[PDB]
Amino acid sequence: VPKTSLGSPPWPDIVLPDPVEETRHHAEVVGQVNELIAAGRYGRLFAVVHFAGHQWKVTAEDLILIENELDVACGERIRLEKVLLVGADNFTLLGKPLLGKELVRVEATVIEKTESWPKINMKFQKRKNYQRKRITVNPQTVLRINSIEIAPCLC
Amino acid sequence: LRSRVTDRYWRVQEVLKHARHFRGRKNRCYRLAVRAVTRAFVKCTRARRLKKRSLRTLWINRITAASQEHGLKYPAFIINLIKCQVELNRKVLADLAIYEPKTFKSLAALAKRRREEGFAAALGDGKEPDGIFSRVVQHR
Amino acid sequence: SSFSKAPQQWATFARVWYLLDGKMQPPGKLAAMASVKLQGLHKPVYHQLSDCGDHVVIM
Ligand SMILES: [Mg+2]
Ligand SMILES: [Mg+2]
Repeated sequence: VPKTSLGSPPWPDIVLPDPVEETRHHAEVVGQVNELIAAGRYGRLFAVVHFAGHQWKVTAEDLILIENELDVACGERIRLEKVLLVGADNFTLLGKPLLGKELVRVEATVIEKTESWPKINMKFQKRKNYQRKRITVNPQTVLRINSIEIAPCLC
Repeated sequence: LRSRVTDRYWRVQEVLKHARHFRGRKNRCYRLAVRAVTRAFVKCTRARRLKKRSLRTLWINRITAASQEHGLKYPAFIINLIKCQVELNRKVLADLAIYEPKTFKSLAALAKRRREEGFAAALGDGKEPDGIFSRVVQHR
Repeated sequence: SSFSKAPQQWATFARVWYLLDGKMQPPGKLAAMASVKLQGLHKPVYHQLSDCGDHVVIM
């Protein structure tokens, strides 16, 4: 097997660590990040949330506009549950494909209940004499996001 | 009993409301106005449909560029992110690509890792080893 | 990460000169990447209506 431009597969060789060393290394790394959470060294967190059929990027003091009516009194404090991502300058927690409740918590307040600005929808047809004009008004809900807290427990 | 239409003024006003910013004679003459306004609304509603594919195109491009920076192509990145059971929007993904470059390079490292794990698994020709990122979690 | 507003703005949209050596390259494969970098399609901040795109020097 001499070297010809073909006989050698065109890509870098794959170096894959042993599962044992990886289990140790993981236990250790998770341990360390865990020490950062316990310490309180995370400056500001941002989260990726799944709400009302969309995904969002959320941080404390921020604002989002949800496209349908929720049944909540105005000013109540909601706790969002399905959480995809959590991240901070030094570290990031990734859910498969969801983050466990005990690990992280994100609490928002509903600010505004509104009807959306009129959306003009009109179908038309060439010389069939067909027009249909309809104006749409959509109930909307604005959320202030208050807090993202992250608990020490990670194993 | 002869009747005439007294309020014709507001009838015209209602279609000229929408016609003010057009160029030329469409913003005055009621005919030209009526037609150009119907055109305008039709394209309004078609645009509603388009702008979802436009935004998604934009996102895919930004994900492609962000992925290229770390030396990984778009299909590789997306597939492997999925095979790791991480479900993220292309919207959320492109936003991570811009406003959190660190996290995003973390993701690209993850995907690349998972992929090499794949090549090694499939070329290895044995059923036993589960790459640490190849395990599949069933929810409880 | 903490910059004033005007300098953050400036840093993000900076035009960056690229050099690309040509000798013995198929002119098509050259123009492929030359075009990508020209158009701004390597920048995650890219948009069609932004002026962003970078110089390209082919030698
Ligand atoms: Mg009379
Ligand atoms: Mg639809």
